[PDB]
Amino acid sequence: AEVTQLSNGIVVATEHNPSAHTASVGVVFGSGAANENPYNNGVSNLWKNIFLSKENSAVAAKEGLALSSNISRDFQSYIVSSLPGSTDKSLDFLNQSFIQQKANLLSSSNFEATKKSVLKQVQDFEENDHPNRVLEHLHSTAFQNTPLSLPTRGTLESLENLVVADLESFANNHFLNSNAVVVGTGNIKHEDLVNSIESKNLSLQTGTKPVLKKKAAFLGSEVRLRDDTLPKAWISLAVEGEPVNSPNYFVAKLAAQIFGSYNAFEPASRLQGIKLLDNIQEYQLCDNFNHFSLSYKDSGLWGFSTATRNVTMIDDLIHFTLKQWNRLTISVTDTEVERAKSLLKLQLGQLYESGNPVNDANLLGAEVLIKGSKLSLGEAFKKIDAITVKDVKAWAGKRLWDQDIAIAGTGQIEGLLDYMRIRSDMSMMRW
Amino acid sequence: GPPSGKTYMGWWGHMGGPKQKGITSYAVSPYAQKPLQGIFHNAVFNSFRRFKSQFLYVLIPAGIYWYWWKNGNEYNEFLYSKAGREELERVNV
Ligand SMILES: CCCCCCCCCCCCCCCCCC(=O)O[C@@H](COC(=O)CCCCCCCCCCCCCCC)COP(=O)(O)OC[C@H](O)CO
Repeated sequence: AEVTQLSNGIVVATEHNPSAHTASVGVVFGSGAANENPYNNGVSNLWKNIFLSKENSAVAAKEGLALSSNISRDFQSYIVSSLPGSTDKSLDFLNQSFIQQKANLLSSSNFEATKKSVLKQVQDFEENDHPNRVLEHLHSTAFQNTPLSLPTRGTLESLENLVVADLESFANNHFLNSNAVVVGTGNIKHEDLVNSIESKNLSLQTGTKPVLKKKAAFLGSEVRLRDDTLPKAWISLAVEGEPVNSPNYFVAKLAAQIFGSYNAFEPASRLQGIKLLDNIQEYQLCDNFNHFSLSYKDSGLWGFSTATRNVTMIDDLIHFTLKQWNRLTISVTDTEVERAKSLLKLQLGQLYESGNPVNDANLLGAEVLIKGSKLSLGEAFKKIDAITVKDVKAWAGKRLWDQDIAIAGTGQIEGLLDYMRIRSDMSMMRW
Repeated sequence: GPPSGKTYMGWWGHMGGPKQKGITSYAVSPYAQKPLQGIFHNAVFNSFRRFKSQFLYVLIPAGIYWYWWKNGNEYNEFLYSKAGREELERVNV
């Protein structure tokens, strides 16, 4: 169904859905990990863990309502799921937790307990999770000296530096009325439209969020977390992408979808696709493909992530993918364009209409904060049927033709060509 | 082709160097660098340092061999300038 929005400082947006029967309500803030100086990165995740530390007992014992949160770059949200008849008590808990009282939550001993838990979690992430660590390092090395490269969970020193002063400063400078939007995804229709606009339901700090000076940039770079003890090799690539609210977002998404994903050990994924899959199937080269188009408010990131075990032929693995990108930017067949259209329609329908209201609420908040109104499935399909081979060619001429790239790798990367033999394979052939 | 014999190095991926872990490198995409701005100053400072680290190794041997050649030549003028008539005898006998 269509969404309804209104705004008096606070914005109330609801996506009614009789199909589901788990009403949810939350608050999405427009400031995440992209609006914080590198002095102490780990503040947003610290707040998230604080919200996920002791109020869980309160919500479980008092009534029936489960709460969750997620912060990636600027979609800092605190969603509180519930039953259809318990939205009143859900908003009651939210009100009692985010305006008053706001002092007993920040107890000292609770703060050190949360700090220790977050330190353990970030250490575990650094030690174990390689596929996400390489992407985080790609983010760090793609936006050097800019509040868009610092990691979303911070560094060890950043967590251990500050205690309570900068946390409360962040709360006072980023938990405001200007960039706060409530969400009513679930099985509710109009009570959310009124309960948020109420005398008891107000947000503190009716001021303005501080504005940064240097917005964003992009410069090619390398990072080599070479840990040869690790068995496999994880590498990633990236090219300057496209931010949200641009009339090319779907074109970049389709360009990413054209090549698609691939898993070597899944027989179904081995028996489809495009020419590069056959080229890498002839001689075994890699195991995973993940063509991504990451989009944020300030800038974007369109690239490629993979993991391989045949450490000897990293150069061949990179060379084939770059040659296929060049083939895309020179000549595209219409059958692959049609199959990419169908696959993108399927994947976007799956993502935007999943059965879990939490993801739908997160997407609705991300759209409402920077758009003002959510774009429905039908309009997305209408705008994607107009994608043509000439449009894709023209778009790829500007973005994928002699543009800066950034590579992040770890594991056994001895055979990885440093920067010139990996960049000179774009416009140096018999064009 | 066929495997070789004993070697102290290999090819890319299996060169054979010591195992190491914990080193991070970087790069700044030399397109977006504007590489040289103080090339004359850099050359001046590098030449100054290189000359500073190698004072004697060039000045001393050349000086001593110039002195040796000078000694030989001056002995020659003591002999081979309208003077051999009274010293070639004692040289050769
Ligand atoms: C009787 C002669 C007939 C034609 C001879 C053809 C071969 C010409 C070269 C002769 C030897 C030169 C010595 C160096 C050759 C290797 C050059 C090289 O490696 O450079 C590039 C390769 O250069 C080439 O040779 C590519 C062109 C292939 C040409 C095939 C034969 C064409 C024959 C037509 C005539 C060519 C000669 C014209 C002379 C004016 C590397 O880039 P890449 O694309 O291989 O790297 C990709 C990497 O993995 C990352 O992506």
